[PDB]
Formats: sequence, C-alpha cells, structure tokens
Amino acid sequence: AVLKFTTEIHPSCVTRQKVIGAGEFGEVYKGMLKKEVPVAIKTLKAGYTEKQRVDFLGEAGIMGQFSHHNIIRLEGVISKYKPMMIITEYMENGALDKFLREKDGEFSVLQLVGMLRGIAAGMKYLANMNYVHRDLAARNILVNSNLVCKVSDFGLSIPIRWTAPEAISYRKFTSASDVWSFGIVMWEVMTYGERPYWELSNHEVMKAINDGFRLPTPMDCPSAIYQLMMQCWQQERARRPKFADIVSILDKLIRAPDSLKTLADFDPRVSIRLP
Ligand SMILES: Cc1ccc(C(=O)Nc2cccc(C(F)(F)F)c2)cc1Nc1nc(-c2cccnc2)nc2ncccc12
Repeated sequence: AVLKFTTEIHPSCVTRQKVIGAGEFGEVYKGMLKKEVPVAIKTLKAGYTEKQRVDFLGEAGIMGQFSHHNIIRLEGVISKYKPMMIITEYMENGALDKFLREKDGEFSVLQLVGMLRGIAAGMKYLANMNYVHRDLAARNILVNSNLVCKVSDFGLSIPIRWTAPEAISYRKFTSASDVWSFGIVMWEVMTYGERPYWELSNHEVMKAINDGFRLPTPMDCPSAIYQLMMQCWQQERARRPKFADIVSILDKLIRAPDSLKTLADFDPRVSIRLP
C-alpha cells in the first residue's frame, strides 16, 4: 500500500552503469531505463534491516506521491525483486551548487531569480503536502537543460549553516525551518555557490546568528531579493514568511522585472585607491 502512486519497474528494463553515490544500505548508480532514458538508481542490497526496508519503501512511497514541476520525478520502483531499487530521472546539469560554481557569472539576474522561484514553488508544494525537507540546500537541488530546478534529497545528511536555530537547538524541524534554509539557498544562488559564512566554524556560525548577525548582501544582488532572504532568517519562527508568501513575491518580481534593477549596497572587504 505504501507504493500507491509508484510504478513497479521490471529489472530487465534497468541497466546500472556507474556508481554515483552511496545509499543507506546500497549504492546509487547512473543508469538507463526502458528510447532509453537516463536515470539515477538507488539500491537496497542484501542484508538490509527491517528499519532500512521500511525507510526505503517509505521514501519511494512519498516520492511517488509528489507530482510537481520543481520536485524530482520518480520513474518507479523495483520492490518484487532483489536488490530493490528507487529510480528517478537523471538531470544532465547535475546538482545546483556545483553547477553554479562552474558557471560563475554566466547568468542574468532574471535567470537566477527564476531558479529561486522554481525552488520556492517546489517547497510550497512540499510544505502543503505536510512534508518537511530538513536538508534544503543547493547540493540537494538538480538542474535540467531548461534551467529548471528540482528539489531532491540525496540523503548525505545536521547541516548547521543551512539549519534554523530552533531545529539546531531543540530539533523542531518544520516548514518554517525549511524557510530559513531557503533563505540560505537564495544566498547560495545569488553568490554562484559561495560557502555560507565562509571559513567560520559551526560554533562561530551559531554564535553569530544568536548575536543577531546575518549573511551580508551578495554582489550585484537586487534589493528585493536580499530583503526577502533576510526575512527568512528571523529568529522568531512565526515571523518568517510562509512558502506561499515567498512564491507570490518572487512571481511578482519576475513579472515586473524592473523591480530587480534596484540593487542592495555591497559592503566591500577590500578598498583599492586609484586616481
Ligand atoms: C535515486 C534517487 C532516489 C531518491 C532521491 C530523492 O531525491 N529522494 C527524496 C526523498 C525525500 C524527499 C525528496 C524530495 F522531497 F523530493 F526532495 C526526495 C533521489 C535519487 N536520485 C539521485 N539522483 C542523482 C543525480 C545526480 C546527477 C544528475 N541527476 C541525478 N544523484 C543522487 N545521488 C544520491 C542519491 C540519489 C540521487
């Protein structure tokens, strides 16, 4: 019953080619699905525990439930044969963090903001479906050949720098802690994948947040975008925007693109004196 919105795939339709990650109890592969379509394949290999099986099929079950442009698509599952597999689409451009770092300065502000709107729309969908992501970060977002961002969860995780204070302090993970994370993702996108808080240690990051410091504006960043990410980082959880608010604002900014021409002041760490 866990697999109501999933398609069962026969093993003869799947070819694994190269290991591209690790799972809870199995290896993630790049592969092909049957013209042939590229896929990512997470396996659950012999010896898995009862809890691992419940978690693995549960993951497939929730993923099949999601049908949205900005959420990774489940192609299907192999549950009747061993090893069991979860099969998703494969996005040629890979994960957003590495993508932006390899394409520094190559996109327009409107393109970057459009990526954030797509991420926000996927997260609005997840929150409305009563799913808390808990690990929203550019490393967990895939990019397709139309620049469409798809929220995913590669399970490689607490990511302190992305996590709201209440989730760190007392393990309260909600859609509002995912909003804090989204604000960090906005900063990642607008900086082309800079490391949040740079070289500060995890303890230093938490101390800075608790003392009220926040990440400074990225270079070339629209004022409205920095204002929005700053409101995602409010200490009081109830004061943060909901994802519906975020989607609404980003859609309005995109539809009136002159709104993005007003840039927030950048604080220069270096000064160069020239005549
Ligand atoms: C096979 C597979 C299984 C599950 C997931 C996944 O995103 N699961 C998941 C679980 C809970 C919630 C969500 C949510 F909500 F969509 F974000 C997704 C992703 C994948 N696909 C993957 N694709 C890719 C990948 C890499 C490069 C290009 N295209 C896909 N890498 C992966 N690395 C590690 C683990 C899984 C990877």
